[PDB]
Amino acid sequence: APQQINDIVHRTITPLIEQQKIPGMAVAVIYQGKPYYFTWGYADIAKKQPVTQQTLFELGSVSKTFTGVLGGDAIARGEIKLSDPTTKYWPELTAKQWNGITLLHLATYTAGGLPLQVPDEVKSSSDLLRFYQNWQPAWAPGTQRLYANSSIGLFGALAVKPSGLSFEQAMQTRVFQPLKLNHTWINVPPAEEKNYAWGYREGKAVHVSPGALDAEAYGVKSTIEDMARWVQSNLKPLDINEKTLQQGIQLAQSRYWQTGDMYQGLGWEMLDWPVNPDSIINGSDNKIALAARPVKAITPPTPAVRASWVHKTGATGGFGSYVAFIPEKELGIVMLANKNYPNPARVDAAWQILNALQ
Ligand SMILES: O=C(O)c1ccc2c(c1)C(=O)N([C@H](Cc1ccc(O)cc1)C(=O)O)C2=O
Repeated sequence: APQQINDIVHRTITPLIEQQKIPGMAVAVIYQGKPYYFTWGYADIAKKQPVTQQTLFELGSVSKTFTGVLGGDAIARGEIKLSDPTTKYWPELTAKQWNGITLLHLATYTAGGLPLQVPDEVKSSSDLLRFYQNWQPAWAPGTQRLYANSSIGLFGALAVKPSGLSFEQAMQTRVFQPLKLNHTWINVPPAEEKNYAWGYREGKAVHVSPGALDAEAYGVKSTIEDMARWVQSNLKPLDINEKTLQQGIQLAQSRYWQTGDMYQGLGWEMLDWPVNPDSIINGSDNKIALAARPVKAITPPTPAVRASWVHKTGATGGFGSYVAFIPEKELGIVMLANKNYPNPARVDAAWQILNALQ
């Protein structure tokens, strides 16, 4: 890499790994459109397998960026509308609290207090229906944001219904394949297990467990190469030759709601660039990120703003990830680690690197 990128990356990441006791890490910097890769430590401690550019990490809720783009792509295809009632795609959802709850509300965590987690009890299609039927909103639709797997998870499941495809097939054929993300998976195949890092929680090797709406909310695994390519695609959607996918990416970066200095997209979250690093850093802390916050509707939504800091944190029990990019500067970063360490440490390291190269 250019020495500038090398030095800022290593001088920022080395201390982070030490301070947080991170077993393995991969970083990609996208600088003037081109990716540069960095890796440290172990994908598998016990088997002494190092982190490489081919190592798969659990993205956790960074998966919501894929779900949001896939939803965008369905909109562009004319298959769904964000203004559609939820019941349009799930007529069995007859409980009266659902009146006025649209696909927009589901995608943007504004349905009125859907929970962070789908309960472990919920397994079957009939279990899921019962869960949403029984759910009682704390707030009217479109008044408060409460970050929720159960909200965008349901969005993803419904958004693919008109296509006739499973969520996984839709994602593979409409997002992964066109973008040549050939080492990105909802379900890791046996042939790729050699590359699948272990997550580490309290020193034990762990992988994410199956759960209702897992694929939609937190279930994507990917390499640093594919995630750099994901960032590139979201940095420059006009280079994408598939019309609906290009359009879907733009819709995922539109600003639907504002709370404080942040704007809600589909999966992605955005702030105006230049950002106050204390906003993104402190703002990334859970329970500001996971707290109930009133939202201002952006009527109509602002199309993707180039001068934005666009980002998403994500975790699983054993993994911590972060992606951030600034379209205007052709600049971005992906940080993948096999330990779930605090969001603020991720965003601080990310800002230190991008601010230096900016
Ligand atoms: O191991 C798992 O099963 C697992 C699954 C999904 C998530 C996490 C862990 C996880 O930590 N997040 C956070 C959100 C979250 C934070 C705290 C918490 O207790 C649950 C979820 C995120 O990525 O946004 C998740 O969304």
